Amino acid sequence: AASGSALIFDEEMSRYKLLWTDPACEIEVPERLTVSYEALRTHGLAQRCKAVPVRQATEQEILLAHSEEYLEAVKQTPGMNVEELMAFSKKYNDVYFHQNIYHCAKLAAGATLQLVDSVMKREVRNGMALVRPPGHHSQRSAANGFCVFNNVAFAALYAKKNYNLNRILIVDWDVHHGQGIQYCFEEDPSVLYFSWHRYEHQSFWPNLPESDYSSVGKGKGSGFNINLPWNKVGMTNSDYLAAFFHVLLPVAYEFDPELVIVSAGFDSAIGDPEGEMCALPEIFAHLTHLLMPLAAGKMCVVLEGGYNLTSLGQSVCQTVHSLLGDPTPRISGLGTACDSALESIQNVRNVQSSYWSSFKHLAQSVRTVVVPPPGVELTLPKNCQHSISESTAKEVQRIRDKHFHDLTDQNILRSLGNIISVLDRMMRSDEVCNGCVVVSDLSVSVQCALQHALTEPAERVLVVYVGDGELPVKTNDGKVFLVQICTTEDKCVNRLTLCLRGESLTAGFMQALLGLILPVAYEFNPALVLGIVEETRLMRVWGHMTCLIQGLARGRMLTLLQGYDKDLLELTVSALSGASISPLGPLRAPKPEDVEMMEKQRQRLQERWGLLRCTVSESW
Ligand SMILES: NCCCNCCCCCS
Ligand SMILES: [K+]
Ligand SMILES: [K+]
Ligand SMILES: [Zn+2]
Repeated sequence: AASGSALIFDEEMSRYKLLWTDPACEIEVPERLTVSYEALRTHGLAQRCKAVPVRQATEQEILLAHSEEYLEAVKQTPGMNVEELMAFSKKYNDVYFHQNIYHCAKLAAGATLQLVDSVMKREVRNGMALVRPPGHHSQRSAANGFCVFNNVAFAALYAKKNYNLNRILIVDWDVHHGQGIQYCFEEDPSVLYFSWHRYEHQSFWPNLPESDYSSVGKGKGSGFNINLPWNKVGMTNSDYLAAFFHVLLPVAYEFDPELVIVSAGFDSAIGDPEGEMCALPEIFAHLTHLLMPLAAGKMCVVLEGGYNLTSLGQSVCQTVHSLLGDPTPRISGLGTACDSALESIQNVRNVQSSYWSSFKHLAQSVRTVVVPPPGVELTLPKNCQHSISESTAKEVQRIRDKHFHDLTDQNILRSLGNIISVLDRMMRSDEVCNGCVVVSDLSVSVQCALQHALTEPAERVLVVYVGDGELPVKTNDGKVFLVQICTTEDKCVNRLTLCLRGESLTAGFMQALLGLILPVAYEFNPALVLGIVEETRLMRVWGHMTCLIQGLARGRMLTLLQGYDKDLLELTVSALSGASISPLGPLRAPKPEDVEMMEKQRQRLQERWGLLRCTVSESW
């Protein structure tokens, strides 16, 4: 039922600055906050979001994650002169205090809870809070690393207390380790913390052994703290995505969180003087989009770091773009992760394998267009449409006399005539985005759709098809890759066929969609995705599938549904229109026959498609 997307911001949080000379903190300036809002203003996104107002956080909300002794210590800072403030900040590591910092810290906190209420009250689908100071480094009784109060921690405790939540996912994609978040929920299994961060074998700030993949949680919460330590700088987009596909996304879907909260730090981006990574701002449109099908979209993004005033604004806009459902930009040049990345991904997978057994190994403004059958009318969301013109049918009959001399079924040449002009509408006219047509028979509809697609032009076409038997698709020339889910052996590299027989069919389809299907497709970088579903059901996953694949081809997907299914066609096109995606509940474990099936496919393909690799290669 939820609709919009909240943007909480207030220029008041830019009214505090570092005063004395301090090389540690000089990177943390008020312009971080104004540059990123005026960047949202320029690109026309800030205006597109419900502007929830900032509030102060009550002292009983602050005591949720801090001690009265440290609350009172901070509470006295507004009365101090700079002789007294630079003495109070020396008591902590890499943090500075201002006359207004306590006031703004309460705003940064309350602005987060404002966002939590907005999302959880179904008032908005998701949202982001542009706040200052950051949060993830502050602890129960200490300010640390530009942070005063742990904003993201408040949101989790707050949503737990005031909404009776059992499963919250915190994703900290800032490039520093949020130790205050890990400390807070260390023994807590209801808040699943994930943090990737620049480690350099403990050489980088905050220089903690708890930031390592060693630490997984104390007591009854063990397995709900996940640290991915980057041990070398210069991480590429492929490094960030392989981390999602192979540790974060598999854990998040079998965790099935009821609310996703993000520590959005953009010092993890290229050009940041502190992160020294190489991920482009576009990657955050995908890190955001890959997380949308969790918690039915209820996602609360909260700003942390990001210190290149140029590179900061660009990545903030890529994030809000995907929150509003705008098409995610294609990512080219993707490949295998770097060797150290594969090292730490392999290490963290192993330690956590005793808690998530999906990690075990054998010992060694119109968006969508629908075309239902004629005479069928249906109720559709506010970004959909229906059907042919003279110049379209001219080619449709041309195609007939050349390749289909013996086919006179007026139902099917309406199948093909629509297929052509929806593709003409998607690629050529650039008006509509996605599409779904219900076709009569496939051998003619699939062949017609694919061949007309390459001449749009479509440099590369990813084809996802569920059902048994081969199709009329030539997969040899390298301009088309085929994913098939059926009930068969495999030979060439540009294909991938899966057969899972079962009650865990929805659990295996996910562990194979994140483990295999997504990493291939992202490296493949198509211009168009072609979905095909034959009449031969089990649709708990199609919504998630049809949603996560739209990270490719800049969203442009066409679906061929054979045989009208009221509840199926309703499921596909709402995933295409961008609606919230229904959770699966917690994902159970797949069968050993099916995971042994999967690793046989990974090792068979990971040489051409390096994004499949989740362990570092054994040199010959
Ligand atoms: N060059 C000195 C930086 C000290 N480390 C501060 C950590 C700030 C991260 C907040 S996201
Ligand atoms: K982090
Ligand atoms: K935890
Ligand atoms: Zn940071």
